[PDB]
Amino acid sequence: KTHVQLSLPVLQVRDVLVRGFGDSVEEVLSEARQHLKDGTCGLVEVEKGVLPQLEQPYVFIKRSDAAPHGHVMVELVAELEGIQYGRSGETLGVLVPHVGEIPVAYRKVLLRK
Repeated sequence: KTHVQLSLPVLQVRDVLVRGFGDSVEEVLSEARQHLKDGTCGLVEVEKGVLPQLEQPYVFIKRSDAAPHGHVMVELVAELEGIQYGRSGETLGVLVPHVGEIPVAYRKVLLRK
């Protein structure tokens, strides 16, 4: 399928144990997609002081359209040293590995895969 319904656990930035997906734009997009498929991906909501506590390159989920079955359609955009790789809508948050942190909420997304 071109899209997959996922329910992403929303993590507090200070709980996150693995603060990014890797060392290059291509690697972090690759690893983010793998962890989304494997159910091992968390979401951190972006606010003042969040991104400097995570590791670049960043992987965002961004709204791709204006929401089937409650799932916002999203796609992945990476960021490294202020340059973004991809073009999309509003940020829903920054993706990180999930290694068993307790979430505060879930974000229902339809991921363009």
